[PDB]
Amino acid sequence: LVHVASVEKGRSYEDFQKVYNAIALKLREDDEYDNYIGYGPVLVRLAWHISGTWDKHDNTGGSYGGTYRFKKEFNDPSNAGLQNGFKFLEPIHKEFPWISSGDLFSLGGVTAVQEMQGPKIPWRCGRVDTPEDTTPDNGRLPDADKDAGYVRTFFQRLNMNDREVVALMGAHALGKTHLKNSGYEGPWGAANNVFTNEFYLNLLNEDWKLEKNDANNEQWDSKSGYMHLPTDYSLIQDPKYLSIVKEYANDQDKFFKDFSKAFEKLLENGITFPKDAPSPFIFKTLEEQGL
Ligand code: HEM
Repeated sequence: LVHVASVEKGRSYEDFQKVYNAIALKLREDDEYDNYIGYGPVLVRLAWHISGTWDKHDNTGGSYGGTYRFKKEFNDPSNAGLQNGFKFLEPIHKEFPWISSGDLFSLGGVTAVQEMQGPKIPWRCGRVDTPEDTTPDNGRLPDADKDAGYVRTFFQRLNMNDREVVALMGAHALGKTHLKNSGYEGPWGAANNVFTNEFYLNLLNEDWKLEKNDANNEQWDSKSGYMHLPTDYSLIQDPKYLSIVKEYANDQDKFFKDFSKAFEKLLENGITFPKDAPSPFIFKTLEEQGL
């Protein structure tokens, strides 16, 4: 498969800045979701899940085709709880009917990170909705109950290296696990809707205990009331992952720079951009526009 980026007809930077503004204004407004965490966290998880289906070997899956819109992908067990991010974005799609689903679902993740005080993420437009029979089969997204060798091998299918995996996993300072969605329960840290390097600091500084939860799964619980998954804990059990965790724990700007590069790569995998295509857009925040 080749998937060529095609700009929605007649749209410029200012049109996309309006879809960003509408998502950011509705984040501000619906601040009560999930005990006042807000929709920022589930929106960056939706953007990583519609992107994480990509297979570098045959170019199937990934964000291009917007296939989460179809029943097979939408009802994937690994996607449980993302229906709330969908429902949030749906009024926005009725208001800007011209934007493709992949461009909307992926820009939601970009808007969420930047409005949570994260780094600026360059974003490119051009994904095109593809038909229901291009929807990927369930089972391409990663299990939580596994080790650093599984993690390295999984992210090789999206050709992410070590540094990109550790930077990307830093998004697990956001939001929380919910028993009914994934069989895991608890927050990651204290500031769960502001983007910081907290994930790395907690993994290196907390006294973690392995315990079973009410779903019979194991997780790593700390005295402070925070939790982490076996796959997160992996990043300090592996010596190559561990020196990068340390690096981000000591330098949040280096972490913001590397997360920005790796998250844009994740969102752009499987997509070919012609060089007549516009440069990646850097969107201004509500606060930068005085709105
Ligand atoms: C091996 C990798 C990963 C695994 C196994 C994994 C697994 C999970 C699980 C089990 C949850 C909790 C879902 C729930 O109950 O609601 C979760 C939440 C989350 N994950 Fe990951 N994750 C991985 C990678 C990533 C990456 C690369 C990103 C983003 C760049 C990400 C972003 C998030 C976010 C923001 C949440 C919080 C969602 C919320 O608060 O509702 N994850 N992840």
